[PDB]
Amino acid sequence: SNPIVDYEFNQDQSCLIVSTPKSFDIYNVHPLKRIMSQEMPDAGTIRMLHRTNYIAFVSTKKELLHIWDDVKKQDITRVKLDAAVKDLFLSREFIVVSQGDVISIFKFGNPWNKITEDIKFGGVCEFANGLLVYSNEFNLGQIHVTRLQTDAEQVVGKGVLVKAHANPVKMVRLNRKGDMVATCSQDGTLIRVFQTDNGVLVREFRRGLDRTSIIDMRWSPDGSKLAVVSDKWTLHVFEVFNDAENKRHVLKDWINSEWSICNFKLKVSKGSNDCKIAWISDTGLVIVWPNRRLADTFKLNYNDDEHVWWLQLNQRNEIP
Repeated sequence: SNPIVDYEFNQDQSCLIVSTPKSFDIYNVHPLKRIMSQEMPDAGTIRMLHRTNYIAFVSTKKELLHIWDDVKKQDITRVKLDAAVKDLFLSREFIVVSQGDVISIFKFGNPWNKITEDIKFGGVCEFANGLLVYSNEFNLGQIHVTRLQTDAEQVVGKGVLVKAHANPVKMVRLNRKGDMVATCSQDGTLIRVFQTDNGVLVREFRRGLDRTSIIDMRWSPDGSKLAVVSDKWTLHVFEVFNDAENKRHVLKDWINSEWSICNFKLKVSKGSNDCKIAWISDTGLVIVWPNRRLADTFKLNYNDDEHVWWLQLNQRNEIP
């Protein structure tokens, strides 16, 4: 009876937090079990802070941003917002809000204030592990990557400008450590990976020949693989780094991929038009479908002798 308003994973992929109109619930991703539920009216886009007791959500009733403490069951703070919220991120340090044409940054903890002038952008942004990445406001195929320095004069700060694509950037995904950015355009024809230190192109992958729009991308826990889903509705897995190159070994002849090592064609009802991807393990995956309130579990298999990979769908589970 309860539709899903918004849904997201906590930073490490261990939990799924969803808001319905009547409430918001937190589920354990795998195996899938409801950890808790809380009655809330009109909760909007909603986010989680790790496994901690703090939860952010945007009131669909008002312009408010609620910072909710689950221990004492109250709002520690409410934050006035000037526009609609496109995106939201939490760290034990900062609160990052994408509202309308701008990105606002707030201190996490008293006095919950705005610690830098709003950053104007082109609609696309991501914040993970102290690292901010956002579309440029004028050229939409260009991204800015910058560390947020909490202790410095001068929390801005510095920054690198990468021209990621010709067409405007569709989406952006940081890996866990934060040293790599997966990058996407409206074309969805090809995926790029940049080093966040210098913004240099690390790798380029080809998803397909035809243009499609890309729903989600997520990095494997160990940072070796990247999962991508298109609206053509096939799951792709790319190997960005094999074992040796990931562990930073010396490569005997380095001086001398481009395609997925895996596909799975997903069967999608006419209804569900968006989803999100999580890595259960180095070899596991889960796709979450809001419309169906459904979670599909995928197994990534490797044939040792032929050095080939294949995807398997193990399970499907309603939320509820």
